[PDB]
Amino acid sequence: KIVLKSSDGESFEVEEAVALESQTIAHMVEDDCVDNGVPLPNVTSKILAKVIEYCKRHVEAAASDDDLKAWDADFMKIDQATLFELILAANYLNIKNLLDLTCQTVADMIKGKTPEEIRTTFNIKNDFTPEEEEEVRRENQWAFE
Amino acid sequence: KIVLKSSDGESFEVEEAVALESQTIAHMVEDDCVDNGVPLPNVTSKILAKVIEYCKRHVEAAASDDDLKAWDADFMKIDQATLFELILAANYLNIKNLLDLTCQTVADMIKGKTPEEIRTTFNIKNDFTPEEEEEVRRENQWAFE
Amino acid sequence: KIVLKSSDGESFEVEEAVALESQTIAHMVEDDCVDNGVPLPNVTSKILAKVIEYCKRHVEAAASDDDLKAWDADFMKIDQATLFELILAANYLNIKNLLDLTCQTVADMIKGKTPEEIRTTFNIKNDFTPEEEEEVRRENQWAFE
Amino acid sequence: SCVATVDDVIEQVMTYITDPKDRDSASLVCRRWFKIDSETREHVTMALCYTATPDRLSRRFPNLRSLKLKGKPRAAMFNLIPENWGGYVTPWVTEISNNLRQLKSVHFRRMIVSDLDLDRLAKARADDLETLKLDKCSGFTTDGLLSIVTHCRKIKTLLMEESSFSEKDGKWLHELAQHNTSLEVLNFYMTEFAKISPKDLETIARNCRSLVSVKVGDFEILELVGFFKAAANLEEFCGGSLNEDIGMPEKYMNLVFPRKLCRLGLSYMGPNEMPILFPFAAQIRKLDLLYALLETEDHCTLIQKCPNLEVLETRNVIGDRGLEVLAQYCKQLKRLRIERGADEQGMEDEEGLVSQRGLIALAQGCQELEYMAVYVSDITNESLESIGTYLKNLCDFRLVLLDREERITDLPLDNGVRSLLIGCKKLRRFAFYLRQGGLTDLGLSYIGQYSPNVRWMLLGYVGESDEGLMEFSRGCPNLQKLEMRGCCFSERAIAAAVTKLPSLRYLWVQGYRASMTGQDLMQMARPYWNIELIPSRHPAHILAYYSLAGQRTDCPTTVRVLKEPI
Amino acid sequence: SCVATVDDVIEQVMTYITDPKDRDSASLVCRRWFKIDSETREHVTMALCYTATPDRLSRRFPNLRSLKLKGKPRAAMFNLIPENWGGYVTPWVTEISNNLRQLKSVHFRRMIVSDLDLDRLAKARADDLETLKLDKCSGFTTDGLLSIVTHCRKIKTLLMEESSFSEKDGKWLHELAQHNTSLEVLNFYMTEFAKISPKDLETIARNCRSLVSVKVGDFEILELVGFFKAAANLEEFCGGSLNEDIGMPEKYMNLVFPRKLCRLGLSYMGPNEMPILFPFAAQIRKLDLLYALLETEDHCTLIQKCPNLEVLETRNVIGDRGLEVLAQYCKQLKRLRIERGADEQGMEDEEGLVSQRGLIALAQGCQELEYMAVYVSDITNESLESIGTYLKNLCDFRLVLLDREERITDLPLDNGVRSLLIGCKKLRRFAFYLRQGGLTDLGLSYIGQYSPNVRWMLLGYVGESDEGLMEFSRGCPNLQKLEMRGCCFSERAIAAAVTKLPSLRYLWVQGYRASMTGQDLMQMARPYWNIELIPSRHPAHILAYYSLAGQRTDCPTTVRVLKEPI
Amino acid sequence: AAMFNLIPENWGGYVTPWVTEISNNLRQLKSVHFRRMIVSDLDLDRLAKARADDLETLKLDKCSGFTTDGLLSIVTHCRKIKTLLMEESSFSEKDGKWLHELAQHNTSLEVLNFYMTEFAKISPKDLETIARNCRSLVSVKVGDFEILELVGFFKAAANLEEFCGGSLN
Amino acid sequence: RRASLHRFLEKRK
Amino acid sequence: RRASLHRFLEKRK
Ligand SMILES: CC[C@@H]1C[C@@H]2C(=O)CC[C@@H]2[C@@H](C(=O)N[C@@]2(C(=O)O)C[C@@H]2CC)C1
Ligand SMILES: CC[C@@H]1C[C@@H]2C(=O)CC[C@@H]2[C@@H](C(=O)N[C@@]2(C(=O)O)C[C@@H]2CC)C1
Repeated sequence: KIVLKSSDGESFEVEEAVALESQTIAHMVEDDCVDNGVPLPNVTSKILAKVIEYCKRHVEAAASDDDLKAWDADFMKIDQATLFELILAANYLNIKNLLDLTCQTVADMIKGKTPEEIRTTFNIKNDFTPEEEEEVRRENQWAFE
Repeated sequence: KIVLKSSDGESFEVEEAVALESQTIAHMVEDDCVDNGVPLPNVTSKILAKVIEYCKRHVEAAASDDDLKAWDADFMKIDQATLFELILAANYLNIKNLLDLTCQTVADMIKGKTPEEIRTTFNIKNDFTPEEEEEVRRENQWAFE
Repeated sequence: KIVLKSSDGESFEVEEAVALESQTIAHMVEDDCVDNGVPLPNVTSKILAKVIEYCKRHVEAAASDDDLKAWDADFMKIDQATLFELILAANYLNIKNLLDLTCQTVADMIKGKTPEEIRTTFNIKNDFTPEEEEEVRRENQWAFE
Repeated sequence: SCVATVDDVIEQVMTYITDPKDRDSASLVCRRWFKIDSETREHVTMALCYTATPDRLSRRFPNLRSLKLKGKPRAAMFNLIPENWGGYVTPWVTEISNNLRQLKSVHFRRMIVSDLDLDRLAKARADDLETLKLDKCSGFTTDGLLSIVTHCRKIKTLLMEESSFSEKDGKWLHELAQHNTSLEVLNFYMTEFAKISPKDLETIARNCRSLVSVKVGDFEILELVGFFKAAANLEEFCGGSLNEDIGMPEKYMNLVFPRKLCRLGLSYMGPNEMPILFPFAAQIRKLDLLYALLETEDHCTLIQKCPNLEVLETRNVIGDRGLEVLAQYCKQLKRLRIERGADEQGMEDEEGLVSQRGLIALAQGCQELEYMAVYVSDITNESLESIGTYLKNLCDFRLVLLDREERITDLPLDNGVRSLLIGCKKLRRFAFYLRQGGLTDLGLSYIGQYSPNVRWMLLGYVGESDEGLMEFSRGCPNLQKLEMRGCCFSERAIAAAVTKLPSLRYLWVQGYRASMTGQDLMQMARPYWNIELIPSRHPAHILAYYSLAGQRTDCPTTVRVLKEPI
Repeated sequence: SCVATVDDVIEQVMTYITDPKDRDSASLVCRRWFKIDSETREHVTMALCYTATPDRLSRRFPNLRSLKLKGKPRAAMFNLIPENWGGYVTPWVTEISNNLRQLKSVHFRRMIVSDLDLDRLAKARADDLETLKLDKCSGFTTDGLLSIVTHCRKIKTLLMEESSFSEKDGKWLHELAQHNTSLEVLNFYMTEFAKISPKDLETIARNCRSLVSVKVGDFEILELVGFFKAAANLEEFCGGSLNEDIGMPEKYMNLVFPRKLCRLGLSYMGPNEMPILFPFAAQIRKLDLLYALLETEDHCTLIQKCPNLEVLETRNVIGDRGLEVLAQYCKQLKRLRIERGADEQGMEDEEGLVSQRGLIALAQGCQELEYMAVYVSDITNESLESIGTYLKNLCDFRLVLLDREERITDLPLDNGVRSLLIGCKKLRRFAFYLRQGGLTDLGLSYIGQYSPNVRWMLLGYVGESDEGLMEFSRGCPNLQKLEMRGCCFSERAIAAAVTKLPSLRYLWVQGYRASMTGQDLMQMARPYWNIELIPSRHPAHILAYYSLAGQRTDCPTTVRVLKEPI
Repeated sequence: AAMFNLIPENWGGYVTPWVTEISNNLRQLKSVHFRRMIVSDLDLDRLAKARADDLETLKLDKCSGFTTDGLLSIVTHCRKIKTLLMEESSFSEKDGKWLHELAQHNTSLEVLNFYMTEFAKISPKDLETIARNCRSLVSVKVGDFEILELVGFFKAAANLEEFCGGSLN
Repeated sequence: RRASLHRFLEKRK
Repeated sequence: RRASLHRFLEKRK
């Protein structure tokens, strides 16, 4: 049992093999700061909660796939701002399943869309001068890839 | 009564008007984060202690000067590394009284010393090319001030 | 449940996680040839049987070591020609376990023996010209290692 | 802490977008995404080296890990393009030296590569060069090969397939044998090497634990016996020479093939040596009988033993009979290529013709087919119809009808092409090469009308008049590269169809109603559009493509660049 | 499928044979095993660089990952060998450049290494050099260090212990601080650096998460306070300088030592700073008081707090009293070395002598000892007897009796050596260095008679006449390397004993009944047997060793190579 | 004072920052004379490669810190050396190939000077061959070569104006 | 007439 | 007279 202290003074009681999904929390039981609980003040407590939920479930692949892509897909039914905070968080800790999952989830939103549809569904202002856009478009279609 | 959470999980029980010496802690009772105590993770707990001690005493200028320059002077009988951390701390919070005292204390160490004596008592490597040192010395003695 | 077809037309009913010990049979559920059972015509049926027996037992480290080095040691009480066929088999599939134990078992036969004792207990004809043997012997004893 | 934006996370996410067409879009959403794509793009392919300067490439994508350049037009693979036409790799290797400091893999395809340019590549990239592919290139020698194998000590994959170079010695292979440990794939499949030693090859196998694929020249297979025992992890082997002599009736029969070999093709293999494959035929997923000396009967008997075959390449000797066999034994078949055989003295035998019979058989049996390319001796509208009805998810379909036969069952193929294009709606590449009567202007328009996903097309002897080219031209929403030979169309019609085609960026045409005038092609002069003529020294060729670079500096004398009024 | 042979499997198995002595055998079973060993051998040590050419090394073992060469004879560590004697690393680094393309680790021990030769190593091996050990080398400068730390960006272990070089600047350390991430062990333990910045060392700690061991020069320990906080994973630390001033009575006392530190030695540590160790003394498994300023009393008080101590190195100040302490508190002791102290003005104190009392106490307490090396002020046959009875599995035992004392209790040590050699039958290394009366020809024959496992021996002032050498010479079945100094034996006796010794491949002798003739040593002239003389410019030295290479090209003027009739 | 064993060997005089400056910014240098300086093999390998055929003259004059590897480096990369001097220098002599290298390829040598130096591994044959190839050879100063071994050398050095050294035994 | 098979159709005969 | 302690026995005094 390990204690994780969120970025707003919020202790979290979590199991051994759950907190170890994060190689950032694992490489921190060598020089064990665990004496005062692992201080990770970059994760919102709301987010850290969601991170632990994910790790909890995946470690329960002890009893050994089909129902996971189901829980995973349902776990990602969240809003953008929260998706992004998960990515940042998976990177901050070191959860390849999750960073590889949040990042992939954002990437899945881009895949197949056109440049307009992309900045539509992310609210991004097209700041290209028309010459720049044209050059990039020509490069992409006449020359590279 | 307000709670100040130091940069190593260390709650501090402090009076109203004491924590208000810091305009950083005062501008933080508007959007009152006080719900979970004021989170200030840039002050060592050892330092925060010393800051509160200073504020405690100065607020007791309610009973209304001579004995203050005395406590102040005695308060500053600390080591360099600790003086500097107080300056950084007074700046981090916003205690104008305290910055004018730590900064002045460091400045009093410089006053009267020669350039060699200065980098001696601060361990600073003289990185001037001899031409640069000469120009600056000439400017200082022949031209300006 | 997956079907493995041995190198003499011999179907083998084997569990999911058992057949997956072989990364050669695992990388073969992508392009799933499993439609007609995995065709592996380089393993004798006698041998494939022995391979599955080994995998069966190791997968039952679900219920979680001491008794394994026992079964392992007892599993290796076989003849040379059969030991060798197992190695070729572990390499043909891709069972790294079936390997750190069998190979180590063969290496344990070499360890400590002299060059004569080695080819004695493996029946190998010393085909060195006497100059070659001499050079190698000199290198080994005067120069290297 | 404020609301986290995509911007706080896009540097990270971009590296999970892998598809070249999604990178394309991403790079266009705004200046920042453009920059992140620019600094993280790992692989770039240039379909035509002359399309941009190397400066432009390395400015856009400074951190390429992997590059692939093509030079000469596809036509060059059929001796239609002058040897000196172009495709010089050298400005690209100097740019790699100076500015693509991250490059670990280079694939040159149909380019001129000299010894100087590979000595430069070797020295500049050294231990970082993990893969080099000289793919149908020319212009170098064994000194060049020696140079890269002594300076690039960690090469994982080295390829020379179908390249022409001067062979002065065998030390390049020997140099690999002596120091290389990391080789995974080694490929000199279609090449004349007379001075390399099979011993060296054997020693490479002994030293390269990850050696997975090797393709080779005319080595006597018997000389490779040691090689095969040592190549424990070998999965692919093509080449060698099976030379039977009546003297040893069982010359072979005792081959130890690596236990994993599942992708193979033994050159010159006859019916007498064929059986050495039977012991593991169940395992074979790729077969290359392209250079095999076996007859239509023998094909059926081997095909029959390979239930898990997903790729087959072969000559037309396979026959209708062979296709019928393939039709029900190999249900998993994904790619089939039927090259054309010895077409002089009878079709190799009196079954070595494939026709409607085989095609329609194939369509019904191998419904998983993604790639089908076939030189056919006779077709019917019915066979195209069945292709279209049964094998959806065909991605690349090519049909050429041989000129041997006098009477072709039913010729105008309009209604067949039409149902083919309608049913195989995943089609991205399409080649259709016939004889004059083959397709009418109505059918030509059908091809343009029903091929919304087709990026490349080679059209054979299609249409009857300019009407057809023009009708065709109002379609093909996504046609990027168009190759036509043996068509009647006039200069102005070609010009006008290029103008109508929304996506066209490459045009190669041989045979067309010319005019010494020249000046009719001009009616397609756009900015950035380079038109090159290879004069009638074979009938005049037209090569035209978009380029950000302007007209190539390096044209031969045989190639005339067309510019405004002479 | 036929009966599987060992041959179908030996390539795979060979890589599980790790023991150098088993590889040795395996390489000799037949041509094939020889070849597989040749291509798979990962580490090779050469105990004497002049024993083979680098060409030979890289022909036999082209894929070495790890190399270790020794040069100058051990005697060099005692200022007995001329500086210019040999041990030039340079032909080896040129061989590594060209032919040991796999090398990731180099350890040079007692060799001459120049800046040129390390610039070449750095550039040749670059990012692949994971570990470099300049171990008691000379001949380079900080330019060479800078060169390897800028080109070898991934160095995991970098060592310079006891090397001599010219220090021009501190940039090499700064260059590590700025760009190195991978450092695991950094060792400049016994070295004069006056231009490197403790700030740079601290920043290395902050950047190298796997930093486990660091040994250092005369840095003020107080200046390393930041370093220690940052070195979270530090398990070993030696060096630094503890400089007390009466001004700060508690100068130290506030040291944060990494919580894992368990192998350490603080230089100049006195009794007043000693206590900073108490807080975690239970944890200490290795102690290096070799350069400590503490007295025999203080040793006992510290030793006493270190129950888990398995390695202790110290000067003889430890005293008999200290040995007694060590005898029952530290039962797990595996290795003990008692160097000789300041032996001019009284033994540092009136307890700073170790004797039969300490030895016999030690033999009874620390029965797990594998390595014991001791400069003793007085012995008795009885103490040798107890070593032999109690501490079996001693592998390496070295005893030198100081020359300070006039009377030694009982001197002829024959019966003690005899039971010592008989009880410790695991002994591979043995040194016995006395005074003239110390051992008789009878005892000398005992050493040769009862040391079947001894590979190396350094013999001090043993024997009385040639009778002893010759009797000795009929034993020592496994003696490879023999070092004798201060012995009476004549040239012909030396020559004759060499002839008798089955295993001898290295001989160093100082002090012997010479003869300007020279020609008596000649009676051991074998093929491949190199004899070298270092003339009496100290008494004449004889160095002789087997070599496949022939006589060294690179002898100084101070060294004369002996060849047949002058 | 260093010429009289009064100055510590490690005092200073390291030539290396100067050769790196020569590499980068004195691109016209054809002659270098170092006097009482510390010269390493690295720094002469850099000099040789940086200046190569342009180095007409090198004088290592009472210098220390190098070896025959350095010498070899400069005589193989500086193929046009006119004047090469090592008088009174101390270095480590591992071999004689530097002199042999000159003998085999050098044509331009005018002055060659290792007057006050211990060389035990160089061959008088090589010196003779240099004399035979270097028509402009005007001055040579040498170590303890037996004068009799230089008889060939003297016949071949037609233009020789200066000779110092040798050994008359 | 592919350039790889034109080389073979003649090395055959 | 070891070369590591000869350096120390003098840095001591
Ligand atoms: C100038 C164009 C060439 C024209 C060439 C010609 O003479 C006939 C085809 C050949 C051509 C060709 O590519 N044939 C195919 C193939 O993949 O090789 C597509 C056909 C195979 C099914 C192209
Ligand atoms: C060639 C002999 C030298 C001679 C040196 C001399 O003066 C006596 C010993 C020393 C010798 C020696 O090896 N001493 C020991 C040690 O490991 O350093 C073994 C002794 C330690 C107890 C080396």
